[PDB]
Amino acid sequence: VSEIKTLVTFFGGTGDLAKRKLYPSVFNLYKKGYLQKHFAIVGTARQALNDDEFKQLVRDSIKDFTDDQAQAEAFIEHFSYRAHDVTDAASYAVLKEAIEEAADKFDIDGNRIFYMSVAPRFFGTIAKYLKSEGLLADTGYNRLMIEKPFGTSYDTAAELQNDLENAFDDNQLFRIDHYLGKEMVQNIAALRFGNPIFDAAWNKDYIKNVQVTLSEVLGVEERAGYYDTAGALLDMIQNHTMQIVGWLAMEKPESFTDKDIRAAKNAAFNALKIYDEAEVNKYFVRAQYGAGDSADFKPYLEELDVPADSKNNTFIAGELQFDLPRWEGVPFYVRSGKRLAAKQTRVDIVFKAGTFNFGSEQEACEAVLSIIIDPKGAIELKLNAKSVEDAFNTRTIDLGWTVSDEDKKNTPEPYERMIHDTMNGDGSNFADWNGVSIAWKFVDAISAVYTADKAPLETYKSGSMGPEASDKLLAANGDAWVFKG
Amino acid sequence: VSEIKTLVTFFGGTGDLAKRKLYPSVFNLYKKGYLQKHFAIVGTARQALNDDEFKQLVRDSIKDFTDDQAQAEAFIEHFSYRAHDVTDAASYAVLKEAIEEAADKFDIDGNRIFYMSVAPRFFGTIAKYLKSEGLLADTGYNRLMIEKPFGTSYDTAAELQNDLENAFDDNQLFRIDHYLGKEMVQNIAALRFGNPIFDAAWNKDYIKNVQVTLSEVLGVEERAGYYDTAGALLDMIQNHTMQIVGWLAMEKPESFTDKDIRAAKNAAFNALKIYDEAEVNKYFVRAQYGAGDSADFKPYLEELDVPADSKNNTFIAGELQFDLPRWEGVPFYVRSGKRLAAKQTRVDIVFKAGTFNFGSEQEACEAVLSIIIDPKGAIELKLNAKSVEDAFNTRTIDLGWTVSDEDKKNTPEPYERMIHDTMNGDGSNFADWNGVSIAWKFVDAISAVYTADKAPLETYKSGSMGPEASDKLLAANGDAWVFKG
Ligand SMILES: NC(=O)c1ccc[n+]([C@@H]2O[C@H](COP(=O)([O-])OP(=O)(O)OC[C@H]3O[C@@H](n4cnc5c(N)ncnc54)[C@H](OP(=O)(O)O)[C@@H]3O)[C@@H](O)[C@H]2O)c1
Ligand SMILES: NC(=O)c1ccc[n+]([C@@H]2O[C@H](COP(=O)([O-])OP(=O)(O)OC[C@H]3O[C@@H](n4cnc5c(N)ncnc54)[C@H](OP(=O)(O)O)[C@@H]3O)[C@@H](O)[C@H]2O)c1
Repeated sequence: VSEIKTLVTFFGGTGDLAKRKLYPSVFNLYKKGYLQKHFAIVGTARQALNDDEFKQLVRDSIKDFTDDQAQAEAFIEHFSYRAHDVTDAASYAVLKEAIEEAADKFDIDGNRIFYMSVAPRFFGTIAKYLKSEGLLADTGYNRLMIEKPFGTSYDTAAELQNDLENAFDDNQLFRIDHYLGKEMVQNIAALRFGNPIFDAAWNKDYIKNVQVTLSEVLGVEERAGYYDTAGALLDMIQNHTMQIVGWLAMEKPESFTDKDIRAAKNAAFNALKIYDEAEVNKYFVRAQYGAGDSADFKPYLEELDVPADSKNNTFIAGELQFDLPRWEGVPFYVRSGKRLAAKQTRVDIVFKAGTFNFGSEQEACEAVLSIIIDPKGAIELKLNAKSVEDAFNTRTIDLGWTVSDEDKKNTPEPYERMIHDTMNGDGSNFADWNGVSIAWKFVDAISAVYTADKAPLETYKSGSMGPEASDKLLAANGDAWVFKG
Repeated sequence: VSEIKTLVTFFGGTGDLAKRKLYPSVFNLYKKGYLQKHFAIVGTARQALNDDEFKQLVRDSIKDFTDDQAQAEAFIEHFSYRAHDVTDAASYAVLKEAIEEAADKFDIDGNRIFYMSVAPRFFGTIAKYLKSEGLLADTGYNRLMIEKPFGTSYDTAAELQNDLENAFDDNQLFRIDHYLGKEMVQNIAALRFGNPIFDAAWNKDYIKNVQVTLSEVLGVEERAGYYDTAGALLDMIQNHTMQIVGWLAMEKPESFTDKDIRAAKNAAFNALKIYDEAEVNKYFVRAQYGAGDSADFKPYLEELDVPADSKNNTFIAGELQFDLPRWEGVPFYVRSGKRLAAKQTRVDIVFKAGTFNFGSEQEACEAVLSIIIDPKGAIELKLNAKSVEDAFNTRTIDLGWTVSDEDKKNTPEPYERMIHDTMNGDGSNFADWNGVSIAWKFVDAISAVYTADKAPLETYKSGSMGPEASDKLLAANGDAWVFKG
C-alpha cells in the first residue's frame, strides 16, 4: 500500500476522545501500512507531561489493539508532546518548535493536519493563532479537523467560519460528523449511480416520498445539561439528518470527485425551502416524551436536572421540500427522537404504485427501497409479486441483504475513515460551508418559532414511534411512515 | 366460494395419469368448495367396469388425500363410468347416453369439459366424433383439454388443429403444458407489470440479454424409446422453453384479460426470426452427453435401447431474436439438457452495466434479475454496491427472496390449476394456436438441419453445464451464462 507522509497535531491530546477514539484509529492506519516511516504525531494540552509520559498514555490507549508488541512500540516512537495553553499566543512558539523538531526527526515536508479535540469555544482562537504565530506549513497541505458542533445557529457558525477562513480555505476544513463516515451511508451513491434501473428512477416520476428515520430507545440520561438547550432539532436534525438527506437529494454529478459531489449536493441544498412561522406549524412537529408502560420510563420533565418548565423537543418530525425539477412535488419526511420504539437509522424510498390493472382484488401497492444504516447494515426491496391464491392477485415480497460478519470485520470505524480521508485530502464524505450554512438557515427558522412558543409542543408515550401529529403530517399528502417499529 | 357447475368426461379414465394426477386434483377443487352439488365426472375407457368398480378405482386414487371419510364418499358419489372404444363411432351413442344421465341426476345445464388422457393418435379422432355423434352440449360451453404432445412437427400439428377445429374454436382448446401451470412462471407478469421500475426497464435500453435454463441431472433413463426420436429439442425446447419465453418477450397488454395477454404474446411470437441452414449453424448448438467422472455416468450411446448410430440431441442451446422495437439487438439465450450440473428451471435477466465513472478500480458490473422456478421458488436481484475497502470501489450484492413453507403448502399442483382454469374459461396460462404454430415453424427449421446432418453434433462431460460451444455462442455478443452450476 502507498505511504502517507503527514504530521498530525492533536489539540486536547490528553482528552477522553483522543485516548478512546483518535489514537487507536491512527494506530489502525499504521497496522494497514498507510503510515510507515515519514509521519509524526504531536500531542498537546495544558497538563505538564514529558515525551515519555505521553508515550505511556498512548501505549495504554492502544493496549487493547496490540498483537505484536514490537509493532506497537515502533508506532509509539513516532509520538511527542508539548504542554501548551491555547489562549496564550506566546505559548504557541513552544508548540511551533515541537512541530518543527518532529518534522526533522522523521523528515516530513509540510503536510500538516491539526485536530481540535477541545471545547468549541476555542475553535476560532486556535485557528487564528496557527496563522499569526506561524504553525502552518509553507510546503504541502494544511488541514483542520473541527469537532462538533460547528456553531449553534447560523450567526455563530458564520462567525466561526469567518475566524477559520483567516488561516484556511473551505476545502481545507474537515468538519466531523460521524454519521457521514458510516459505511452504509456511503453505499447510497453506489446503489443509485451504479445501477441504471435505480439511477433512472431517482426522480419525481417514480418516487412518491423519501423517509429518513433516526430513532433511539434511550432517554436524555445524564446528558440533561447539554440536551435541554439543544433538543432533537440541534442534536440530530441540523447535523446528521440534513447531511444524510444531502446524499439522497443531490443531482447526478459530472464525475465522482469530491468537488463534483459537493456541487451536486449544493444544487439540492440551494433549492431547499426555508419555512416561515405558518409553514413551520404546517410542516413540522415538536414533541417531548411522556411516561412509559412501566415506572423507569419516566417523562422528560421528571428526568434529572430537567427544569420543570422545559419545553425542549426530544422528538422532531417534518417535511422538506426541494425546488428542483427532479424533486417537484416529492416530500422528504424526516424524524428523530428519544424513547422511541427502536434504535434505528434508516432511509425508506417509497415508489409510486403502478397503474396497471390486473383486475385483481388487491392491486399493485408501492414498492419500497430501504437502507438500514444502524444497528446493522441491511438493504431491502419490497416488490409486488403474485399471491399464493387460486385467483390471480398481488402481494408484496421482500428481497433482502445483510452485511456479513466478514464485512463487519473489515469495515473501518468512522473515525479511522475520517482521519484517513483527511490525510487523502478527500472532501466527499464531509459537509462543506454551503451545505452547513443552509442547514443552519433552515433550522434557525424553526428554532425561532419554538423559542417564541409560536407552535404547539406535542407529547408521546415512551416506546411509541411518536405523537399522532407525526402521522397526520404524512397523511396530508396520502403517505405513511414505512417503519412502524 | 362460488360454485362451478360442470360435467367433465375423462377419456382414458383408467389410465395412470387419471388415477395419479387427475382425480386427486379434482378432489382438491371439491375440498376447497369450488365443486359442490351440480357437477359430475364421467370416466371412460375400453375396460368393462360398472359404476361401482369405477367408484372404487377413484376411491383408491384419492385415498392418500382423505381426512374426512364422509367428504371422500360424497365426492365419489358424483362419478359414473361407461366402457367405450374411441375408434368405434357407433359406440359413441353409449357414452352420449351416460353423459346425459349424469347431467340429469346432478342437474347440469351444458358446461362440458372433455379431457383426453389417451394416446396422441386418438386426439383428432375423438374430437371429430364428439361433433358428429352429438356429445357436445347445446347449452353453456364445450371445452377440450388436449394432453401432450400437440404434434411432432408443424405439419402434424397443423393437421391436428384442423381436425380439432371441426368441433371447437381455438378459444375452447386447452393444450396441457405443466410448466405454464407452475406458480413461479405466473409471477413473471406480476413482477414486470406490477412494479414501474421493472416495467419501464423491460426493453433494449436497459436489458443486455435474457437467459432461460431448463437443466436436469438425470439421463435418458428407461425413456430411450421415446427420447431418441424427440431429443431436448422436441421434449424441452419446442414446448416448455418457447412458452416461458412467450411470457418474457410479450408486449405490455392493454389489460390483463386472457385475450389481451395472448395478443401481446403473439406480437412477440410473430416477430421471432426463423433460421435458415446458415443461421442454425451460427445460433444453435446440439450436443449429446459423454462419460461422467465415475462409471455409472455412461455416455448416451451406451444407454439401454440407444442405437449405437444415434445422433440425438440430449442438449440444445441457442439464441433467439425478436424483430420488435423493444427487443432490437437483445439476444434471448435458451438451453436445456440432460446430465448437466444441476436440476434447475430459471430465468436470468442481465441488465446493461451503467456508464457512470466512480474512478474506482472495479467499475459497475451488470445487475441481474433471477427467477428460479424449479426446484424451489426464488427471486434474486444482483445489484452494484460499495465494497468494504478503504478506497471507494464497487462490488455486487444479492438481494434474495425464497418461497416460505406456508407458500409451498398453499400452492396448487400444476394439474389442479390447469383443470380449474379450464372450468373458468381462462386461457391466459395456455398457449394458443398462433404461439404453438410459430414454435413449431421455428423448431422445424432447426430439425431439418439436424436430420440432414448439416450441423455438427457436440459432446459434453456428464455433470458439466454443456459443451464449450454453448459458451462460444454467448461470447460472440460479449455475454456469458449467469448460472454456472
Ligand atoms: N469524547 C466523545 O465521545 C466526543 C464525542 C463527540 C464529540 N466530542 C468533541 O470532542 C471535543 C473534546 O472531547 P473530549 O471528550 O475528548 O473532552 P475532554 O476530556 O474534556 O478533553 C479536553 C481536552 O482539552 C484540553 N484543554 C483544556 N483547556 C485547554 C486549554 N485552555 N488549552 C489547551 N488545551 C486545553 C484538556 O487538557 P488539559 O485539561 O490538560 O489542558 C483535554 O485534553 C469536543 O469538541 C467534543 O464536543 C467528543
Ligand atoms: N402419466 C404421465 O405422467 C403423463 C405425463 C405427461 C403426459 N401424459 C399424457 O397423458 C396421456 C395418457 O397418459 P397415461 O400415462 O395415463 O397412459 P396409459 O396408462 O397408457 O392410459 C391409457 C388410457 O387410454 C385408454 N384406452 C386405450 N385405448 C383406447 C381406445 N382404443 N379407446 C378408448 N380408451 C382407450 C386405456 O384404457 P383401456 O386400455 O381400458 O381402454 C387407458 O385408460 C398421453 O397423451 C400421455 O402423453 C401422461
